[PDB]
Amino acid sequence: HHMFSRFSNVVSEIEKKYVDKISISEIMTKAIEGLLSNLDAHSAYLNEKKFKEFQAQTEGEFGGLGITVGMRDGVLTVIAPLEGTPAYKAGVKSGDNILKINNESTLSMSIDDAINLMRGKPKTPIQITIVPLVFNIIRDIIKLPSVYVKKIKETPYLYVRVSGFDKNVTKSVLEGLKANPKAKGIVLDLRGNPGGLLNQAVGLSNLFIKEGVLVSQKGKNKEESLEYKANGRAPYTNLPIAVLVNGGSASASEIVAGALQDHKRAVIIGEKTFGKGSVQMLLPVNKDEAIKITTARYYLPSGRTIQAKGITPDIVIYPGKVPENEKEVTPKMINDDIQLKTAIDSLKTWSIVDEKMDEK
Amino acid sequence: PENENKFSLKEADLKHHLEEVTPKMINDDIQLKTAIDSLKTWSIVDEKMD
Amino acid sequence: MFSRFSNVVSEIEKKYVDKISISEIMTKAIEGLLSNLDAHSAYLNEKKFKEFQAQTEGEFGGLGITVGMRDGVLTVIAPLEGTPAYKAGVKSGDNILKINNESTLSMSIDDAINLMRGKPKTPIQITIVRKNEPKPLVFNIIRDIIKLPSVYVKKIKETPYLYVRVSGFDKNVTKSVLEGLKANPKAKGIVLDLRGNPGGLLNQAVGLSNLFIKEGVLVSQKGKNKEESLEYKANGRAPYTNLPIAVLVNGGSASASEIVAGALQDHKRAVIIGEKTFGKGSVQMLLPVNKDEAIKITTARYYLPSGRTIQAKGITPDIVIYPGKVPENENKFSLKEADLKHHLEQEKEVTPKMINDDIQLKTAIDSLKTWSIVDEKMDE
Repeated sequence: HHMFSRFSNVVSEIEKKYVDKISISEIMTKAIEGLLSNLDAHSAYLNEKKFKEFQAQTEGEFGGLGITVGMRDGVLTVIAPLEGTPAYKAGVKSGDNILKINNESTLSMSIDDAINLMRGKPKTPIQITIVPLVFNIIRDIIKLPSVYVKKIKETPYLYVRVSGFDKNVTKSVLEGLKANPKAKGIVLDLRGNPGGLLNQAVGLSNLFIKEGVLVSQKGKNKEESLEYKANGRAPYTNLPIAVLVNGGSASASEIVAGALQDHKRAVIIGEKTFGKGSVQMLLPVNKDEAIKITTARYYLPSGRTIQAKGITPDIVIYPGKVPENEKEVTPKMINDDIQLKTAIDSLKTWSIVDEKMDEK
Repeated sequence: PENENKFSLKEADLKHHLEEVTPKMINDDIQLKTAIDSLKTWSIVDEKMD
Repeated sequence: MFSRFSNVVSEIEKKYVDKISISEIMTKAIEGLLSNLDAHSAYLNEKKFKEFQAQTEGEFGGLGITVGMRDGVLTVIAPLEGTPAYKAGVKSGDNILKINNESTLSMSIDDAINLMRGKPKTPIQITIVRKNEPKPLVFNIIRDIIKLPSVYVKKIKETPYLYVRVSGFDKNVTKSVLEGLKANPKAKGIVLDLRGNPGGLLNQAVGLSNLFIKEGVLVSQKGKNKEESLEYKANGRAPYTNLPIAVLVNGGSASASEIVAGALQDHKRAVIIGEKTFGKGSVQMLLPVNKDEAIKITTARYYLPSGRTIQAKGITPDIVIYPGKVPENENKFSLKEADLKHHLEQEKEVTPKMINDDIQLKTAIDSLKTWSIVDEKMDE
């Protein structure tokens, strides 16, 4: 049909007068990648690689080598081998310089290339040469700990770290809270957490809130207007919660922090967040490719929007080391994190205030 | 700790994004700031207890 | 014949958070396609096509920054000599991060220049990143009229040679060079300094080259279409055809500055001294596409007389010399015959202090000294 005429005319002029040759398949992918990137800040066309990368971030698995790697000391260096992974089982160690992966030198290549060489299907052979020691290892499915909880030394409180909203967040938190039945408070650390699945943000907040709306969505008029209310089966309604957020906290991390803030269920500590106030949905197009679209705007229980504003925490602090002079969170770790110290001290105050109430 | 040390990225500056005790006294007394932050937590707890 | 565009438009039209007309989608697809096609591309709607000689202004002032994109980010090619940005301390290769308060993360080089243009009496803030610096630098610069003598000619003291500085190809260069050469008829060599010169009008690159090259192609323009490819040949009207020339270029030399440098180099007409240039060598053109709409896309790129391309590669100098001060002003109480027992007795300008701060300039003069010796040997 004769719509899309204004776009087809531009494609014809590019075909006819552009400096290079380029194909229509190259033109149309550029236009599809271009149009999605020009609708919103967060809508995009996911290539076959990037649609699998998204699915890795959702499952908590990626079948790689089992190392955290970076370009520290100007060369590829093993930051840390992950426990139970092939690289840990083979004896690769932190600080080792990755000199060659298979037989290819890693010097002139980017970390984005090294990821592609090291990652792959599980039970596939891979060799790496490091400084030279040579390791022959089979690739395997790596589990990424989306949530881990560890007790804070010499205090009754518990540190709950949620690195990202994977399919395991609400269960890993709930099982971690059950594993510490005598904890008097949790530090929910959502710093640098880019967000994730909406189902887990609602799930994690519903674990703590017994009554009320958790988040609302609007995308067309105000008729669908989906609203998530608490199911009333929240076990941990009274326990003190201190939430850590920063400029890397976005999307699902701000829904949890915003819901706890609006219900005054927790104290928000840190610095103002990224301010993503939209809900993305991806609908697969090809057998291995998908389209990601901004589908709605999410509103906090008070009805206030967070879009482009972010969450202003109840207690602003910014990072730093604590002043001092004359498997657990040790006081040496707290002394390097003024934000973690501030979060623990708010639990100390909360624990005192509720003891003023248990008196007569 | 410093008021910030970041020219960091927010959605407020992305492409196509949908749209007598002064602070000078408190910022030199981390002891005073910690005391105020404890009142901020107290007033939140005694508001949850509605 | 690609249906997957319609599949994407169909899902956008019903799944997007806001309702947008198909017209809005088509503009965002055209604007998006050009954004992923070329870094010099732009979409001109009905207004900006009609208004292509002012940013809705009658004032015309700017900073003096030539903007380009390398390493996938907006980089300063070179600040013009004597412009407010040059005086403010903006340096070549600086990556521009914010303009006023607007981030440049996904901004086109044609959008950035329009933010920099403005009234010649008003402040503007830019935030840039520099390689060895810890934090981004914030520059508060006030716009001004950019016009200033692009060319000056200075005699080099105690040498027959003269220093010709071309700050930019700014409409005045070929005349200002020819007049300076006419004003110094007793010279024997030119140090043609095109360092930090981000280019300008092609008419001055071809014009300045015609003063020195008698015959042959100066530069060629060639694209996909084998017709309409143009090559600019030199006139027989070249005066200074024999005179020694040493050309200085660096990472700030681009566009017309690389055309003149590459043409003189490929014709073995001059010696190129300094360091590898920026590499801007393409010509964009405006194409009317729809009813009073236009698109700006690169239609051809520049090719040297040797057939080499300018775009991603640039000019490699014949003599590579990174900047620095001349090493020693002697450093010895050494022994000679002059101070030996019972020895047999004996029967405006460019100052040496300026040359001793610039080995690049010294290399250019020393390259002319070798030029003049060969011309004495071959004249016998």
